Amino acid sequence: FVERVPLVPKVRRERKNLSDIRGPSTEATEFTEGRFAILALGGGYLHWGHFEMMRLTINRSMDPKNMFALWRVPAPFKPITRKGMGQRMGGGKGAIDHYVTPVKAGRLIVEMGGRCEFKEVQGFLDLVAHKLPFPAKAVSRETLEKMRKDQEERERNNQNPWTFERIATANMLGIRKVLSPYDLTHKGRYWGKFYTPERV
Amino acid sequence: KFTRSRIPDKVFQPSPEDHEKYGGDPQYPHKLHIVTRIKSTKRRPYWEKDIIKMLGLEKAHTPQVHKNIPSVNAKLKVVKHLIRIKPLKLPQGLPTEEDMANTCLKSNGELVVRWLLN
Amino acid sequence: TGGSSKNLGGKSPGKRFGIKKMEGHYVHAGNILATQRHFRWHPGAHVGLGKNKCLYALEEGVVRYTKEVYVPNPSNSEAVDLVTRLPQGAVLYKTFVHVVPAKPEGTFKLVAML
RNA sequence: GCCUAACGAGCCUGGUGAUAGCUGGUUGUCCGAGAAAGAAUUUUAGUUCAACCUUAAAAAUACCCCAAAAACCCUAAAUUCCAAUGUAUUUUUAAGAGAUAGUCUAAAAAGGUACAGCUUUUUAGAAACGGAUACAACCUUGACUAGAGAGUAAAUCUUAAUACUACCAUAGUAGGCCUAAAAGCAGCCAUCAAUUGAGAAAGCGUUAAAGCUCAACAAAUUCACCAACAUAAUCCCAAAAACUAAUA
RNA sequence: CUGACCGUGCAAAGGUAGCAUAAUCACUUGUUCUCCAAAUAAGGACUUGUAUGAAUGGCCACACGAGGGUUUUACUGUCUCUUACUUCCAAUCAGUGAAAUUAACCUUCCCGUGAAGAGGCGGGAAUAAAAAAAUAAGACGAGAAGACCCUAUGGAGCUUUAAUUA
RNA sequence: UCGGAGUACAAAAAACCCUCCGAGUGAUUUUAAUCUAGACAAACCAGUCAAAAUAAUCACUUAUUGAUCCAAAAUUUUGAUCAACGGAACAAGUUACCCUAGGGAUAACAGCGCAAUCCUGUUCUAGAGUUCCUAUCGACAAUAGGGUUUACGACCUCGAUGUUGGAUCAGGACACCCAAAUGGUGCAGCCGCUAUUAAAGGUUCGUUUGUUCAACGAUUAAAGUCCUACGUGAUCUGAGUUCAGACCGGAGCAAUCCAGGUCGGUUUCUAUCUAUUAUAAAUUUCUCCCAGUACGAAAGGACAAGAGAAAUGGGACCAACCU
Ligand SMILES: [Mg+2]
Ligand SMILES: [Mg+2]
Ligand SMILES: [Mg+2]
Ligand SMILES: [Mg+2]
Ligand SMILES: [Mg+2]
Ligand SMILES: [Mg+2]
Ligand SMILES: [Mg+2]
Ligand SMILES: [Mg+2]
Ligand SMILES: [Mg+2]
Ligand SMILES: [Mg+2]
Ligand SMILES: [Mg+2]
Ligand SMILES: [Mg+2]
Ligand SMILES: [Mg+2]
Ligand SMILES: [Mg+2]
Ligand SMILES: [Mg+2]
Ligand SMILES: [Mg+2]
Ligand SMILES: [Mg+2]
Ligand SMILES: [Mg+2]
Ligand SMILES: [Mg+2]
Ligand SMILES: [Mg+2]
Ligand SMILES: [Mg+2]
Ligand SMILES: [Mg+2]
Ligand SMILES: [Mg+2]
Ligand SMILES: [Mg+2]
Ligand SMILES: [Mg+2]
Ligand SMILES: [Mg+2]
Ligand SMILES: [Mg+2]
Ligand SMILES: [Mg+2]
Ligand SMILES: [Mg+2]
Ligand SMILES: [Mg+2]
Ligand SMILES: [Mg+2]
Ligand SMILES: [Mg+2]
Ligand SMILES: [Mg+2]
Ligand SMILES: [Mg+2]
Ligand SMILES: [Mg+2]
Ligand SMILES: [Mg+2]
Ligand SMILES: [Mg+2]
Ligand SMILES: [Mg+2]
Ligand SMILES: [Mg+2]
Ligand SMILES: [Mg+2]
Ligand SMILES: [Mg+2]
Ligand SMILES: [Mg+2]
Ligand SMILES: [Mg+2]
Ligand SMILES: [Mg+2]
Ligand SMILES: [Mg+2]
Ligand SMILES: [Mg+2]
Ligand SMILES: [Mg+2]
Ligand SMILES: [Mg+2]
Ligand SMILES: [Mg+2]
Ligand SMILES: [Mg+2]
Ligand SMILES: [Mg+2]
Ligand SMILES: [Mg+2]
Ligand SMILES: [Mg+2]
Ligand SMILES: [Mg+2]
Ligand SMILES: [Mg+2]
Ligand SMILES: [Mg+2]
Ligand SMILES: [Mg+2]
Ligand SMILES: [Mg+2]
Ligand SMILES: [Mg+2]
Ligand SMILES: [Mg+2]
Ligand SMILES: [Mg+2]
Ligand SMILES: [Mg+2]
Ligand SMILES: [Mg+2]
Ligand SMILES: [Mg+2]
Repeated sequence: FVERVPLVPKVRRERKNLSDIRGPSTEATEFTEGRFAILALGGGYLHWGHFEMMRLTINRSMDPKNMFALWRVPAPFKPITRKGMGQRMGGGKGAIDHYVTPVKAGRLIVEMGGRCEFKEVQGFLDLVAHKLPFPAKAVSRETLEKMRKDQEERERNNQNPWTFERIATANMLGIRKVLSPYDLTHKGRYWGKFYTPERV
Repeated sequence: KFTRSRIPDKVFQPSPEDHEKYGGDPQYPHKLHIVTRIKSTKRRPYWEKDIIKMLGLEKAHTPQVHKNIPSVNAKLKVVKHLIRIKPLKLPQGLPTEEDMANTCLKSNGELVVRWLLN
Repeated sequence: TGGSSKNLGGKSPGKRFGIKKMEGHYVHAGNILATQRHFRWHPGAHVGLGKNKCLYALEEGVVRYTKEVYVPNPSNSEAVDLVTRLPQGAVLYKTFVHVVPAKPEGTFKLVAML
């Protein structure tokens, strides 16, 4: 059970970094113990109500003898602020309404190990995936590695001489004037919070 | 913010087939550039406008000649997306005094020293 | 609606701390080299230290920057202990500024031949 | 209230060209060069300084700028600083003002509702008589005067979405355990062993039975599977179009 | 359940006689009865009004209000739901003859756009030319340099413990 | 006003009624001096280091501070919550009795933007539904839309875009309240409850409130939800808000004041321009039957077909009646 509010509640309202939802993920990219997971195909903010859903659902859906689950995501640490209704702009920052975990595209939310075949987990994982803020998928190691090998196969099979990398890095057509500084790294595959898998 | 950017060296390392493709001679690099300005300096940052004032590229579609030394090459690199660059060729060799009046520059990027006899 | 924001006095001008002269700059005796609130750069050869931790040039010369070994004054205790607890292989390094004298010290002129 | 068709203080003539950091106006032609907000301020509808700039003058280097160099835990785009080099610009001296109530577009962030044709800074751009029909900010281009000449630039608007099929079903045994009953199929345990082939059972079903199908042979043929998303108020919004060859 | 009583605190005294949901902050269309087929109205009661209340007067009552409210009788074109007819205007003929207003107008409709509501722009529609009579949807119609709001180191009147004081 | 962090990641600079911590001085001893190169910083004023030549420290240490003039002082110097902190030698309330200059540089109305709130859908099945997820619903959640609400922005208008509710006349949407065809039912029939398709036509009269809303009486086949400058004031009405008078609570010492009640209170236009100034070719009830039959154990009880009557809405017309 994850706790609605942190045990040591943050006293000081923090600026909201959009940057921590933005682009590829570093942490929690690889499996540890389990065969299965729910993979995040966009960035997004996970608050308490979601944890509730994934928890009750995935607990009641699984055979406790043959299966076990694990959190790959922390319990929510980031304060979110509101102002009351009917507030004029200004006067200060508001007060703390919420707690959320930032989630970057390419991270595993839940890790399910067990002696089941991927068909079961995929059966009921697709529900919890379908119900998350970002677009999300139900995957295993074989699936993941397959789609990644395909993902670089596309980049070596690409028939048109022009890829986003080549242009953005060579600053051709002064394109760097329209692009962001984070655009060199994302290579134009991520845009804002969204992620496009077909972008080479 | 917006910035002066950079070009990483890999860009400027030519592949073997680029010689065959642009018809450059693999053994000997070429002496002079003919640089024409294709695009406008408006809507572009001030430092590019500067580079184009130094190169003498002031008005579009007029050719200029420049040395292939690294110093000029640097500036060209900064504005490389506004310009057209072609190697200058001298089939008849270098122009002498007598030929000064008869010089002509063809769109091949080719200088002809003896032009329109009689 | 009460709009009180409880925070006060964020506002100060900046102090323009930073490096005044750059490596290979010519300098006259008395120029301030850099000015910092904590030691970022320490004074090296021919660079004097002001009570506010300013670095000024003592000679006429060329300013040079350097990474050198740091051996704290045995009178200053904190630094002595910091030096003490290090593992036996490691030495401390810091950045220093220097002036490299240009003018020769003097000249011998022939005043009178008696 | 009323004091001669306007009384919170009469009317007239003086002071009186009262005084308006506030509106409103400011008259011939043609050429040069040309500006966007850092400070203080009963200041934020205003002034006065700096910076940019204009008009004269004196000079010497100015932008660009490779190594080298600028912090300590983690820390991107990038700055600062300098020869060579490409160019002609820059600094000082003497005079001057206006301006100091900005908009949007890209980028980095804040605040707000990861809302505004929203507000607040920092770095860039712009304000075509050509395109985006229309158009302030996006894109192509920078500029004069004549031609009943030419070459080009940005650009005209295209992109898609489907089916599920046989045939068949006995065995210990309603396995134990519980339980009103508990019979695969309320839950715990076991997962065994006949047949050639049929799970001590995946569905529904029954009070419990009973009964329907799935998995197993037998007969065949095989081709797939990753499916989709209601509407607004005067009256739809060029007309049309599969095709004579386009780096037009 | 309440509190005649009880304790302690503070005051210069601790709101009484009345009257009361009121021409009495709010709750609030308080509660209930009478009044009507039905009433947030009216009247009568209850009533802490926590912000009534006794010469800044409190309470009843004649007689009087072009004061405010409510019921009834009666009366009727107020209205169901309009009608007929006369007179002034009215329209045609003859005299005389003003007013605000007005960049120029050769002065359409739709849907988009746009300083964000178009007769003028864009894409479409429609379309001989002029009179007279009507109706008021538009011309952000006409009248008054908005009496609201805010801002001038603009005014004025009023009041006092504003500051200077004859 | 003054200083440390962040915002502002690596030279400097850098905003907010941005996020967070501090200072308007203590504690000592060692009394921390003159005079002059070169500098940082800087609109200015103020701020900073400092060689040579003569003979302060700790408290994150950085902030601990006020300019002229005028006063007092002695030999030379001290004087401020001048804290609105670049400092006026010393001045408060009110104004709905108000006045002028201006501003759409800035509010209230309306429009526009956005869609937090509000409003229609779908996607997911835990659950309700005795058993049964989806007849009727449905927590935690996903994704689209609509633009009427309360807000939020301040973009057009302050040399006027006159603002609530009615009256009259309505144009439009469909997210159907009736009428018309149908699917599903936990539908026997009668009622129902849900869903799909359909905008030619309808969508009442009263008592109390200024009231839209709401309650309540009586009915209807129904007595829709909305938009149109919360339609419509050069057509009408001002009860209400919203000026001047006045009371009553209250707040102020007062003047005056309270999106608190109460009584009272001027509604102006002769139409220049655009627009516009009559074709028709029905809609709905309720009866009468059927048949008290089909349907159900009975109690209750149909449509479809076919004859009648009305009513409303179009178009007319006076023999009678009534004016
Ligand atoms: Mg999702
Ligand atoms: Mg700071
Ligand atoms: Mg500052
Ligand atoms: Mg008079
Ligand atoms: Mg004057
Ligand atoms: Mg002052
Ligand atoms: Mg002013
Ligand atoms: Mg240089
Ligand atoms: Mg402004
Ligand atoms: Mg100004
Ligand atoms: Mg837009
Ligand atoms: Mg700029
Ligand atoms: Mg055009
Ligand atoms: Mg030209
Ligand atoms: Mg059996
Ligand atoms: Mg077997
Ligand atoms: Mg009493
Ligand atoms: Mg009251
Ligand atoms: Mg009292
Ligand atoms: Mg008295
Ligand atoms: Mg009294
Ligand atoms: Mg009497
Ligand atoms: Mg009288
Ligand atoms: Mg009377
Ligand atoms: Mg006449
Ligand atoms: Mg016309
Ligand atoms: Mg628009
Ligand atoms: Mg329009
Ligand atoms: Mg007439
Ligand atoms: Mg009209
Ligand atoms: Mg007009
Ligand atoms: Mg109007
Ligand atoms: Mg005005
Ligand atoms: Mg004033
Ligand atoms: Mg004044
Ligand atoms: Mg010394
Ligand atoms: Mg003093
Ligand atoms: Mg001040
Ligand atoms: Mg000040
Ligand atoms: Mg200052
Ligand atoms: Mg009054
Ligand atoms: Mg006025
Ligand atoms: Mg405005
Ligand atoms: Mg209006
Ligand atoms: Mg508004
Ligand atoms: Mg408007
Ligand atoms: Mg929306
Ligand atoms: Mg909003
Ligand atoms: Mg603004
Ligand atoms: Mg106005
Ligand atoms: Mg006007
Ligand atoms: Mg209508
Ligand atoms: Mg429908
Ligand atoms: Mg209708
Ligand atoms: Mg209205
Ligand atoms: Mg009205
Ligand atoms: Mg009107
Ligand atoms: Mg009173
Ligand atoms: Mg009267
Ligand atoms: Mg009144
Ligand atoms: Mg009128
Ligand atoms: Mg007419
Ligand atoms: Mg008329
Ligand atoms: Mg009729």
